[PDB]
Amino acid sequence: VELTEKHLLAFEMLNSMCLLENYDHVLLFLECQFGKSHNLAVIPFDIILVLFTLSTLSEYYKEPILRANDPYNTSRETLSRRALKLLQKYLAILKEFDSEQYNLYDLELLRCQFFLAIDTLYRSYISCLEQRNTILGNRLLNLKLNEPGEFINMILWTLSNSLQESTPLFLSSHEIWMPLLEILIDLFSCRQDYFIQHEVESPLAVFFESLRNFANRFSEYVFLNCDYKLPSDNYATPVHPVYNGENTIVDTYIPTIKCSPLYKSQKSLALRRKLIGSCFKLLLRVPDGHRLITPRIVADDVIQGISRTLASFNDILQFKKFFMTENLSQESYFIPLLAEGTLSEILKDTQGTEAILDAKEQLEMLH
Amino acid sequence: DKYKDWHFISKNCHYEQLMDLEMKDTAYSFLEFVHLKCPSITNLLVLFGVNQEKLKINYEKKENSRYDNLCTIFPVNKMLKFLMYFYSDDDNDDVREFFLKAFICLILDRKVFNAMESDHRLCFKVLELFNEAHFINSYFEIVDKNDFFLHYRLLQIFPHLQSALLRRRFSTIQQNIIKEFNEFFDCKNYKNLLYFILTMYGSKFIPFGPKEYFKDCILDISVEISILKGILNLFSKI
Repeated sequence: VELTEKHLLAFEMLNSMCLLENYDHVLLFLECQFGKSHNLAVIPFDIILVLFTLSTLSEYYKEPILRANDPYNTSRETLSRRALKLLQKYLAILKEFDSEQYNLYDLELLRCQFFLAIDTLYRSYISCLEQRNTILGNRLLNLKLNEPGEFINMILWTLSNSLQESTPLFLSSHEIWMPLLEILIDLFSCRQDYFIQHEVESPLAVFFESLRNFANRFSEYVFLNCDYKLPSDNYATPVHPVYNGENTIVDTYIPTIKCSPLYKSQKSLALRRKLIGSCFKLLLRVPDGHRLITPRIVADDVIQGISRTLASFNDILQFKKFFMTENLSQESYFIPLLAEGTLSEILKDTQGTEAILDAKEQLEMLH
Repeated sequence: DKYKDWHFISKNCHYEQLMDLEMKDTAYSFLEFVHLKCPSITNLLVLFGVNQEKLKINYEKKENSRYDNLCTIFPVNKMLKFLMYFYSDDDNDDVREFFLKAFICLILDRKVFNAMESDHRLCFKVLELFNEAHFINSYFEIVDKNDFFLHYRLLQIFPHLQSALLRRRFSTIQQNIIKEFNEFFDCKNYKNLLYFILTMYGSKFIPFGPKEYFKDCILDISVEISILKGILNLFSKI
């Protein structure tokens, strides 16, 4: 979908503002026109990438860079906190394609701009990614994830710090990757939807799920720091941070939130349940015929592997927070299948105090 | 200046007591009945370390420019889920006004503002209870002059009530806007002038584009002024 002369000037001005490392105005341009009339100033993909990379340099480990970029800080905020807000705002816009909103063309021009960005994970202007591969120290998101075996360390490195009882580790997965990983998964889960109805192997299948050898390794990778039985001593190698200094706290920054362990478990299990649902997105698409060839997924006994790690747990708090979901409708079609799976495994292996929750969920789903 | 914001929450939040209250709620929400710990909304607030038995910014007392004090805060979603139990839709007005004022004061301070979820659900759900004209008529109790540093913030949280927020402040209405541009440039109140610019620009009164005769003035007034020129150039090139 090509742009018009109205959007070409916007794209060129944005890229020229980014060329001068004036990211404050790049954010203000998009922010100062959100809740106005129906125009929908859409971000170009060469700027969506800069936003994805700006969202990574959080204030917890990079205070001097942020404080030296824009001294005044008129918004009393940071670039990472703002960039994430804009990403979330435009993503929630993208998930609502209505004609009673901004436009039926700008929406389609955004849908193309967000899909031209996740594909890397317009010959009318010189985008500022030709001559720039570093945003204030952080390299990029499409260059740091297209490295050998780096998209999988980015997932296995945030799934183990989501329950951490340490300050820099938990912070990193709370302020950078937990938020960012829910965005990405939210984009692949609609790009895949704009691949099945426009096809006559999917974006979800290749380069996302095939990082990925067996069906049990997936179940051992989803829960990476839970209190399960741990039957495989050969666990994941000690994961290294994506960016240098991510696992370090700066002396000047002082955190102020007191996150109870229940809160950390809730957020962690929410992210893990989201990942499991994204996995089930395409495994329920394979018909009763042959199985897929690319991911080598069975789609019938991978439920057994996950429902085995749930029954063979050791904490009752974490076992509730998995099934005690807030969206009893957004995540259907695989929680009741993981309820009958866990219930039909403690009864067969014990002929405790967990089979009550599964019955409660099975009854709750009776509408 | 540094960290000179409103700072409603003065002391530390009663962690252990809050944690206790945090339990018995997950299964409760999945399947208030428990109100014996804190009976009233004042008790719920003081449990957050909100205030030493206080709801209005006393600017004569310099309440709008406080200090850091390095105080801890409970997760904001938990705060707004606990506060929304003492709602009492079908109740008197003298208690609902206190509820609304407590919500507004504990949405404008830096602690709750710089420690918020990327996706806002509770903030928009709480505001949707009251009336927009009532939320802005029983406005955030800041004086009309310094209404703009905190009005920029209120519009950063809720951006849809900007046209519905300059009416109550200015009451076409552009004559008042242009007159209030003066007495800010007549004085040296540039900061409040900057936030006045950031608050009014983009509305039905001061739209974007090359076309307002502020640029000329600034060009004539010439370190906090530069930012005004840059923002004005940016808004003209839209």
